[PDB]
Amino acid sequence: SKIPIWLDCDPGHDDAIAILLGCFHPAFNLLGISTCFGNAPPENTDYNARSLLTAMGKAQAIPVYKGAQRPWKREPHYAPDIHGISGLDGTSLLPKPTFEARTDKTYIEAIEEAILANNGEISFVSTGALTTLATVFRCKPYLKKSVKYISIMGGGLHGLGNCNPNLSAEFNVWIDPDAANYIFRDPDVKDKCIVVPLNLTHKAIATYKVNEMIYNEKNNSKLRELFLELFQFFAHTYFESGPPIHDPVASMPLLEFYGWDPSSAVGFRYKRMDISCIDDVFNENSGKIIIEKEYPNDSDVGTIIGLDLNIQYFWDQIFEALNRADKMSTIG
Ligand SMILES: [Ca+2]
Repeated sequence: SKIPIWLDCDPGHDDAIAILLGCFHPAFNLLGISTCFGNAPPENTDYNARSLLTAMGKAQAIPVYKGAQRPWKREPHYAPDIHGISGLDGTSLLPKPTFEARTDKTYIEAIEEAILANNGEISFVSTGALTTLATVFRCKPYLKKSVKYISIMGGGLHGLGNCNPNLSAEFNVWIDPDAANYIFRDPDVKDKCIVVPLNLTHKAIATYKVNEMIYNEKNNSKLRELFLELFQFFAHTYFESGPPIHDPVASMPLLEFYGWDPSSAVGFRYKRMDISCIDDVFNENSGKIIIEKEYPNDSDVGTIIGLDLNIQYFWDQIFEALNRADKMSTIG
C-alpha cells in the first residue's frame, strides 16, 4: 500500500529535499537512511542528515546509519564550491541532532534487514555516490534479486557533466567510477536500475514561483524558512532562472512504476540502455558515461534512463510533503 525505500544520500542541499519526500510524501515508507561521503566529509553528511530529521521531528522514526565513508579506489574530493564547508551552508536553523547514528549493526546489515523485510518490493535510492550500494552487493550478492528497483540520481548523457576537466562527468559517478561500473555492468542489477541524469534533472529548476510556494505570508514556519534558505544558497552557487534540484527527481519514477499515480500524471519517459563509465582517474574524461548498448522501448534488458517527466507534478509532490513536514516541525 506504500512504497518501501532505503535512502543513501550525502546532504547536500538537494539531498535534504530527497529526505523530505521520503519522510513525508504519502507514498513512501522510508525504512532507513545511509549517509556517504560526497558533497561534504562523511561526518558532515551524517550530522546534516540527523539535523534535518530532528528539525522535521522524524529523528525517532527513521533509522540513520553511516554508509560508505570513502570511494572504493580514488582519493576523496568534495565539493565546497556548491555546498560549502559543512555541506549544507546557508541556514542556521538546522538544530543539534537528538539521536546518534545507530551502531547496533553495520550499514550493510541494516540494508540487508530492510531488503529482506520487503523482499521483492523495496527500492534503493542513491542520491550520493554508488559506493554504499556497490559494497552491499559485493558482500551480500544474494540480496540483488530482492530489490525491485534501484533509483539513482547520477551521470549525464552525451558528455553532459559538472565534473572533471571537460565537465563530461557528473559528480556522484565521478567520485567513485568503480562503484558505478560495478552497478551498471552487473547483469543481475543493471536491468532494474533507474538512472536520472543531469539531462533530466536540469529541468527541475527552483524558480521564483517555487520559492513563493515554500515560504509566504500564509506559510512562514521556521522549518519552511530553513528549506527556503537552502534553495537560496543553492541558487547563489549558480542557470539564471534558478538552481536545479536533482536528487528528489529519483523518487518520481517510483511513483509511476509502483503506480502511486498514473503515467499521465507523473509523465516519466525513459529509454533502455546498457551504460558504463571511464574509471581511469588519470583520464581527462574521468567519470564520463559511455552508452554501451541501446534497446527497443519494449525491452526487459537495459538500464532505465530518464528523459522527461512532468515538472509541475514533481513540485506538487514536494509541496505536499512540505505541508506535512510543517506539522511536525520542532524548530517553530
Ligand atoms: Ca546527493
